[PDB]
Amino acid sequence: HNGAPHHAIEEAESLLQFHVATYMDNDIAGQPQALQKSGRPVKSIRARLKGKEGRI
Amino acid sequence: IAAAALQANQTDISKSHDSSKLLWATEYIQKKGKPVLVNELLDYLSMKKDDKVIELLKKLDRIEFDPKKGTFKYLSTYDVHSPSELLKLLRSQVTFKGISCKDLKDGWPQCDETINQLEEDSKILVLRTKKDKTPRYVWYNSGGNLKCIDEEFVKMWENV
Amino acid sequence: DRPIDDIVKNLLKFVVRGFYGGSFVLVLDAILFHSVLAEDDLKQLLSINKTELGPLIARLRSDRLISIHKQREERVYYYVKYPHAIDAIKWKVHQVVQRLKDDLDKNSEPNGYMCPICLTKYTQLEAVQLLNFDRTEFLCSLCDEPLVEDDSGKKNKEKQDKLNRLMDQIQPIIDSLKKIDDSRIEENTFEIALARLIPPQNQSHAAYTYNPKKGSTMFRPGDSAP
Amino acid sequence: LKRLIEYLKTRMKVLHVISETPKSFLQHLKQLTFIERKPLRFCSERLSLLVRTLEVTEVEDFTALKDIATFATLISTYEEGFLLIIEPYEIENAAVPNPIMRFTCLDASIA
Amino acid sequence: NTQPTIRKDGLKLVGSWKKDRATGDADEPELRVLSTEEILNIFKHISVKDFTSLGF
Amino acid sequence: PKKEILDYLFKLFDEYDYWSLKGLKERTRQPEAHLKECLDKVAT
Repeated sequence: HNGAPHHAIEEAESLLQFHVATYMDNDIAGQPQALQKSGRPVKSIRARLKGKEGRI
Repeated sequence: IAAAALQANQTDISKSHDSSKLLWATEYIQKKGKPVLVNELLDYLSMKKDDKVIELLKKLDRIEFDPKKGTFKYLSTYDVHSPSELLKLLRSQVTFKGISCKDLKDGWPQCDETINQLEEDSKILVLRTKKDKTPRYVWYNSGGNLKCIDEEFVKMWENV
Repeated sequence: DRPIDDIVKNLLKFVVRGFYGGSFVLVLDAILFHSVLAEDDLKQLLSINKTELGPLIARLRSDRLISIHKQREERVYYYVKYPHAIDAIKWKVHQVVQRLKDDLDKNSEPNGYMCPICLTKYTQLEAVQLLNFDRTEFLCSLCDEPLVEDDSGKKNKEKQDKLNRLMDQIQPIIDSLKKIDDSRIEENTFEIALARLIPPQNQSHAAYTYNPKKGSTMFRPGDSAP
Repeated sequence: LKRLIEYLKTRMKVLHVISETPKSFLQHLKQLTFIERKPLRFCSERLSLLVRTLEVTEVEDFTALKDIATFATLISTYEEGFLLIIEPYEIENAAVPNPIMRFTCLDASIA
Repeated sequence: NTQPTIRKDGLKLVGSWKKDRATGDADEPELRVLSTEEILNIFKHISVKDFTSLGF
Repeated sequence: PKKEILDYLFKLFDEYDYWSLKGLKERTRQPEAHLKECLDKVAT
């Protein structure tokens, strides 16, 4: 909305795509890991619904 | 006693550099709005004949030499002291470069005031600061009304 | 050039003059008085900051008005696509007309009712079943509190008056659109605006030349026609 | 004369080719400003007398106004058999379009 | 027009329009980020029978 | 000390064209606000 210098905006929208993807699942091809504090990784939906009492 | 101290501290104008004498002469010219004769100079600095100082003063752009009587006067950049002249200058703008108000204060001591009433008249295109409404680089009002439509209608066009 | 094109220029001018901020007015007046601009020359001419330049350029993107140009001599240039601007204005005025007409049609109908506790909107037909056992107050399902009628039925004439006054203001724009429909729609290019180059400065480092590379085989969005 | 030059400047900055009558030019003149045909005829005499009285012998800056007074007395005397042409291209094959107003003598029997 | 050669990369997509339309072979591709807006619009411009063919 | 330092700074630009503002400090060793006003009247 304000003055975009056309460098931060691209990496920022990439960060939006990154976080919605990470919330969507965190078992992606491992270029990121994307945890949240503390050291335990943030547990996403494939982790919620995987094998071994993953909800199913 | 104060006059004695001033006379003791009165430095002779035969300085190390002539530029100090020139600056004092331009200060004394600027502080008087009227043209002044050569005798004012000869009384001001200890210099009598038409010297290199007087010749370079004649060659100076801000100083008008008078073939009539020898009156020397300051020359301002903006020769506008009326809103009509200001509007005609704004109409005669060949480029859209803004024009400063400090050199309009040169020549016209109450010029920012008239700028304020003409902006109140919607006669200009002003640029103003946010610390205060500041007379700055301005442009001719080729527009319609500056204060045209009210803020609620503006806000609902923003909603649009 | 075309007197109808001059009418278009004055039309855009009046649109920004009466319907946008003074900074927008100055920017668009500068770029019509002159031609396509490098940002540095404009910053020289207005003695402004990129922080101030930002939101203006952003909102002019948002209304689909200024056609930017990017080419290296990288040098930033700005112009306006005429059919893009015309159709954007056309969609804007049609959306204004339809939105204000439907808002006026809704606001001509009476209010409904307001519950001060839960602070929510209610309608008259929804309040038909909100009558209590004795038809005295309009009972609330949650708060068990009386419902009081809103103040928008007298806003019917206010929306009507706003529509009529805005229609009177845009009536020169409507007439200009009529004359445009009489005339022929023409499409701008960066090079077309280059053909009408009005020199702002004398030391512009960004050369105002359109110089595509050999084998410029790309078709780019916002830069081609069907 | 200064506001006449103002009118000439604001009529100078046209965009396309216009071929108007002296009558049309005078009518737009009286519409915009308040400059009249008889002063436009008398301007040449007025300027000549002003130069003679003023003793301004360095007329190097002053020689151009002869053209304006010439054109004004011409167009304020002649209206038929003559046309005023206005073009945006003083040089058609130029880097920048210099505009131009052109006057046309159409009948050679007059002189 | 051509279809650019599309390389999967990270969390986005790029394409290189070879497109070879000059007098020579003109092998000169531009690597431009595939904007989700343009994929969305070009998807919005597909036929329903093309959806049926494409199993949508 | 307005008048003397004006001739002194006239010597300084005569000594070197782009004289340092930090180097201007020791050549004056005077009030800098007085120095800042005097610098603005002639050059940079």
